[PDB]
Amino acid sequence: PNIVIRKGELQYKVMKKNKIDINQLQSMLRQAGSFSIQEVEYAIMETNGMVSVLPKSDFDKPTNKDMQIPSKSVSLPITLIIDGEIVRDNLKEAGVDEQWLKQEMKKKNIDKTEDVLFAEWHKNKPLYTVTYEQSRS
Amino acid sequence: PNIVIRKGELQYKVMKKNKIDINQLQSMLRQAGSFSIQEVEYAIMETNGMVSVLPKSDFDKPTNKDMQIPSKSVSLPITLIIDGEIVRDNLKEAGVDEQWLKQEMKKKNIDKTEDVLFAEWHKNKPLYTVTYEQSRST
Amino acid sequence: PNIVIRKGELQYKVMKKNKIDINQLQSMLRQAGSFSIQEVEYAIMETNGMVSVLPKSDFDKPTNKDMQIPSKSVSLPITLIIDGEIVRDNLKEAGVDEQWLKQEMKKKNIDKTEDVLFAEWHKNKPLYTVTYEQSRS
Amino acid sequence: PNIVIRKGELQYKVMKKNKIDINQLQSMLRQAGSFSIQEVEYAIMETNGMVSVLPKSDFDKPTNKDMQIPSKSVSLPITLIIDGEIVRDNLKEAGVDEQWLKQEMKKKNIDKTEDVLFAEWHKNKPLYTVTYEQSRS
Repeated sequence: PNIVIRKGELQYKVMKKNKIDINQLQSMLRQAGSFSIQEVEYAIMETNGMVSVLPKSDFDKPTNKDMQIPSKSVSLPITLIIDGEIVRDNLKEAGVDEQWLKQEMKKKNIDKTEDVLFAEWHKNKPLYTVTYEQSRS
Repeated sequence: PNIVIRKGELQYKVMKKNKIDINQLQSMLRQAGSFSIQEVEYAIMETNGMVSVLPKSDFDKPTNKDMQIPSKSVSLPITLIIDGEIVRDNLKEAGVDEQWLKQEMKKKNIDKTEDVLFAEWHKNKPLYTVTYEQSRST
Repeated sequence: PNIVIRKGELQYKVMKKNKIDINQLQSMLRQAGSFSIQEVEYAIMETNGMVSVLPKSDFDKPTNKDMQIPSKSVSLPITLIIDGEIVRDNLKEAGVDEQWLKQEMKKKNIDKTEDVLFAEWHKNKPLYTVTYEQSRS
Repeated sequence: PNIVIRKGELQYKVMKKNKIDINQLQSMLRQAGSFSIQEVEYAIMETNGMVSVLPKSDFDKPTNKDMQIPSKSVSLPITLIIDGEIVRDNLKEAGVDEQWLKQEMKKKNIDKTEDVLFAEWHKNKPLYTVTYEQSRS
């Protein structure tokens, strides 16, 4: 992983060696969001021949910390039911069981668990369900 | 879908199986915007070969809800006229007729619809027209 | 342009016709940064197989207008010098001339026009130069 | 590198030259985040068939400068231990030594350097260290 721009400075030695000129690098930067080399702090040529860009502070976008937004819960959703069939492994991974499903089926007026095309569990959300009815609509 | 980073931890067992080392993963995370493993809550090795990154809260970017921005209408534009010809089904999608177009043509000094290279309808925007004369003017 | 999610709703007839099931869609959405289908208002299967994603308002990112930042000028920079030689076409497109260039080279202690490896113009701004010197230091 | 949209205006002569129609351009813009042509100030048809997009001021995302977040420091992490073996060059680049390393080991309750699968030095963070024992968990 060679560094083609270090601390805002074009590194001509490794550009030659990695066989990329200016026109090519400029084009690779624009596909990553940086429209001039003046806005770039770090640029790294990768294995697959892609460029990774760390923009200079002033041109970067603000993170959650920078805007003092309180640290929030970040979690993946879990697919409980797919195509009318309950997914086995995903029940215990979400720490739920078939009792919880049927209680939540009745909470949204659903009759069997094969009436449901798709259902997903999210930590900070109600249970999401797409019925076979809802999918013709 | 194999999880190569779970709750901030390198899953070394799934990295051996999928044949990706540390230096490959870091490169892959860089391409998705994360410049250190320490900034990643979740990384998912997709079946097409790429990784998908969920960053830790502190290194993610604020959403509209986080900045208490009001819920906007989110909708797609619809092409009404393309290459001089009015599109059939796209008028109905817009909830609009050929009557409405000619009134809006007169709103931008346009005689016929065949003087129009491109016309686009959007829910929260005035109608957008590019004439054939505008195509050559630029 | 196939609309695979419309107004938050999974369009099951369109997915089946385009030969993508729920796990594949999810994976494609994640590549576009959306980690759950509940966070998506529109998803569009492009002709080259990629999925374009419009997040629901609350999960999308603030624009400049949303943050009530006043409109600023947006302008592409133009490369005027590459590898010692001044590009002829890029001079008359940006607006400037060689009279302007050589005056600007005098501003930064540059002697001849062949001393410069890279120079870019930005609007009404101070000209950016990278001399052959700086490249190896 | 061809400019297909300049100052919000489609360049139809350039589009016909490059053999791209409206539909094809729109799809390209959608993959770059732009969901209408009206939100684009500049679009650049790039050498490898991708499009680069500068959105109009109102539709672009705010930078740190726009938000008056002060200039924070931008840097890359440096890996110090990988697969049990300490990287030679990486200690010198980070401005530390095995003297500093082994004192950091005792701060994190690890005895020898071979117990560590991965360790990275970040300029504005405490030393990251992943032992085999929490590799096993």
